[PDB]
Amino acid sequence: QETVVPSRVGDLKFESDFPTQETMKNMLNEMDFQRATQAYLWGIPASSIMEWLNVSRNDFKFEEGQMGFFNTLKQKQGIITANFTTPYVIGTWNLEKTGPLIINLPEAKMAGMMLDVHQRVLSDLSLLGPDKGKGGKYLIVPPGEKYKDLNPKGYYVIRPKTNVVYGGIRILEPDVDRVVKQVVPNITTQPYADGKLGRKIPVAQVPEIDWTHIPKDGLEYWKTIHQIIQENPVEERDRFVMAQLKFLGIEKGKPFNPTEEQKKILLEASKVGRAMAQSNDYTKRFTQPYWKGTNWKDAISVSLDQRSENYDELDERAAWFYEAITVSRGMKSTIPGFGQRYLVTYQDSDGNWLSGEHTYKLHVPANVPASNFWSTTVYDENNRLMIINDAGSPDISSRKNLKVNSDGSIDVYYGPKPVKGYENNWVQTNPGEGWFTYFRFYGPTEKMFDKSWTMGDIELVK
Amino acid sequence: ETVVPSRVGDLKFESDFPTQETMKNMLNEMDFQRATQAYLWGIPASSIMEWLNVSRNDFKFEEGQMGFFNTLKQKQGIITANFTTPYVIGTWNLEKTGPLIINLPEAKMAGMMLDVHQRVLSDLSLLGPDKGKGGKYLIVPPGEKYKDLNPKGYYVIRPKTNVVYGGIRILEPDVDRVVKQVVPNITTQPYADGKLGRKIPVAQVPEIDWTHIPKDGLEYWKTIHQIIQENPVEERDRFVMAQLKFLGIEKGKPFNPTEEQKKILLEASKVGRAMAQSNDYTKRFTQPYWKGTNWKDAISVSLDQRSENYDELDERAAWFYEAITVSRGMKSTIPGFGQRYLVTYQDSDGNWLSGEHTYKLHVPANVPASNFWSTTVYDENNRLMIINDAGSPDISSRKNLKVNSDGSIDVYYGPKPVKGYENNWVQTNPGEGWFTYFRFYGPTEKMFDKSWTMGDIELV
Ligand SMILES: [Mg+2]
Ligand SMILES: [Mg+2]
Ligand SMILES: [Mg+2]
Ligand SMILES: [Mg+2]
Repeated sequence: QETVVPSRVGDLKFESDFPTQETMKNMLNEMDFQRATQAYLWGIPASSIMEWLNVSRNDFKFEEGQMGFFNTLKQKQGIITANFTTPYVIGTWNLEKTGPLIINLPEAKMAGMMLDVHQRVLSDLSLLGPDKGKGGKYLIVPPGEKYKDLNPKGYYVIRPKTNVVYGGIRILEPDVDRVVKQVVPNITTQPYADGKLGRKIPVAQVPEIDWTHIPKDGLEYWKTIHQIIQENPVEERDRFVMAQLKFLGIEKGKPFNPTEEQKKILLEASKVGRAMAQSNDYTKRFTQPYWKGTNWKDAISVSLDQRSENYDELDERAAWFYEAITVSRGMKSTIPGFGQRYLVTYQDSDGNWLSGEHTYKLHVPANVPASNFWSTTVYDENNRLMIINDAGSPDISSRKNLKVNSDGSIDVYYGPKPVKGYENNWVQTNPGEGWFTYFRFYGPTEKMFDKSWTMGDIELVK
Repeated sequence: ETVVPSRVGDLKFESDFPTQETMKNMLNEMDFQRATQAYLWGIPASSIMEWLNVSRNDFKFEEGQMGFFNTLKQKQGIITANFTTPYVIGTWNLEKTGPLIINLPEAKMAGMMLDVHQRVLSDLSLLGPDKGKGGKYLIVPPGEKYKDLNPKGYYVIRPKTNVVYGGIRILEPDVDRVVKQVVPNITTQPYADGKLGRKIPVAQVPEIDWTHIPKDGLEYWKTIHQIIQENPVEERDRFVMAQLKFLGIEKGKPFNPTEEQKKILLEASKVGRAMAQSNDYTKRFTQPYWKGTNWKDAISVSLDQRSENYDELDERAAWFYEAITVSRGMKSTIPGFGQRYLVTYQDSDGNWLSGEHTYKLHVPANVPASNFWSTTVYDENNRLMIINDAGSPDISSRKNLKVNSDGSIDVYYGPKPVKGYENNWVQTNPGEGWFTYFRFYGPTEKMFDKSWTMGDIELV
């Protein structure tokens, strides 16, 4: 006898209890689809790091294991939600190709970290790191069992659980030009084999070309997921995800040459997945508003090792790493005057999404709870990069700008430019909505304690 | 506003930002997809947890007590069970019993030690460490408290979860005699820091209707939640836990779903089951055992569910959706030892086996089995031994069959018996789909090398 069962995915048809042939084909297509779609979210963090490594080796063409200097707007433009204040020193490499690598870090006041491909923190660097700003030598060891017994004396031995690692550093001193010329030249990476040191690799300077490490879309996304899997070992927590991608044509040790049917499912997974990433990130259902009555929320909810008590933070890391890159102890600092804190808002005081054609205003109260500096940077929602405007000015930082008499500071966001507020203006873009992070570099007590707070952005012109 | 159509509905955006409605729909579809995939993930553990719930609340045996299953009524509730070898099975939660010893006598048995997800911890008896000579197995809880417990004289088993399973089968043809000798000498016994508790004898299964098969709708989710509570969280399952969180399922918290969560879970159970059937019956991860036939070796999963670069999520869900337990021995390549299982759900025409029709299976002479062979009919819906008016769900070589001149045997399946073949007949129910397992107890080299082969089930 036949029987039909309606469902969210369509009518399920059975013949003599067994599913019909067509229903099985459909279900296996639905299963592969759902699996690919959820894998999309699972892959957000690694996609970012992998795509950065591709740019480094293929576009910038830096030596495998070589660091890069990012400072100018054109250099930083490709970095997801980067700031346009602190000089960056960044590098990504595959430990399997480089072998044990050393990171000779100079004595200076920097903020940084060591990350694995999925962006878990292996160690902070400089001030809030083992060296405490005094400098030191960090040996990064490949997860290969070969190097299991590698523990050389005189180094901060770091052992990532994957091959594709990442290192990032920031110059915190306001005398940018002076410090870079004093610290960067001394920052270097260096091979280490058996018991002999190799040639030191200097920090190269990033070229002036169009680029970005943001996760790609369509099938490009899967090709890179496939790449992530090929360059790294398979970790226990990811064994089921691997099982779920198998029939989509993605497997470790096998080329990615998907069939048409696999492509069709994958294209859909990328589309629906992207929408879900947006949804999970802007909703941020696992956290709450930093300040009641506002849409401001601490942007970083993920743990350093991505471990909660009974689960690994798939959603928390999916949200934060969808719009940003890296995390560290400092980035979640509760130490007065050290590290940084990040608050984000995607809407105005009416809960409406911020769009580049309207005029907005953010009232920054006096005595901002920050020791080094504070800033507001605008990013485009679509790419989550510093919005490219006519002015060539992505943000506003504690610098040369109009300051109210009560010591408050008003920031304006709009297409054109408010009169008298030319120093405190942010040029948006017609119907190209955006958002922004309010950076706290060297956050004090009143920011942690919620003694000092701000309101959401208010709409001005229609 | 922009709109992008998709396989899950039209996606709407306001200035690039997803609309409020779209975000809600995405989170909803996200939870649905996750719960649907978790359903498949939990197939194995569900079968065992449900059995332990029956042992505790329906049979009401002690936590840690074994059960004797032998009559059709006793085994009826066991997923794809045989009606040939007496069973001695039990399931318990180590955290509740504490270290538990399995006092195994000397005998020709086939059994295993499984964890909640049905990974093999060890084989028992003949193909096990005691080699049929008998012995004592000490199953230790995963807690860090007993992390050093390693007393001499026992076979120390270290499960990774709390809910474990123990199964044994009497292989001897003299069932009435061997049962009386062996089962009375089988017991489980608590071990607490050196001292032994009282021995727990095997209890006969009460005459009542039961089944450990996974439940449907929200009943399945309540049990998945229970599995979570009763066992620690393992690394490989950390993301499944993350995905279940917003559906109202977390360890350490009660299961009290919101109206919205229940709607998602019900659909997930419905779509998850259909996917379970599809994954199982299609078996795209394997192929026919004998070329040109629908027969396939029913077991593809590895003892520890570990393949080279992934854990066998699909192979696990396929075989455990239609069966229970695994061991080195149901995958034996050792001649005359262990068992092997072949399955078919379709006739030679590729059509689903349905009870309203009459079929015939031609079993060649010299079946490659040193102990016995059989064909058991199971219903597709519950995957339990077929319930017919005849009270006979199978045909085994132990029975009184009408052998052929050349020694071959003709088995018939139908709602009505075939002229002079009642002894080689298994009654089926019209309109009800069925499938069958062909068991090889004591498989010979002719089975492994494919030298001996059998055709598909013919219609009419
Ligand atoms: Mg930054
Ligand atoms: Mg930092
Ligand atoms: Mg059996
Ligand atoms: Mg066995």
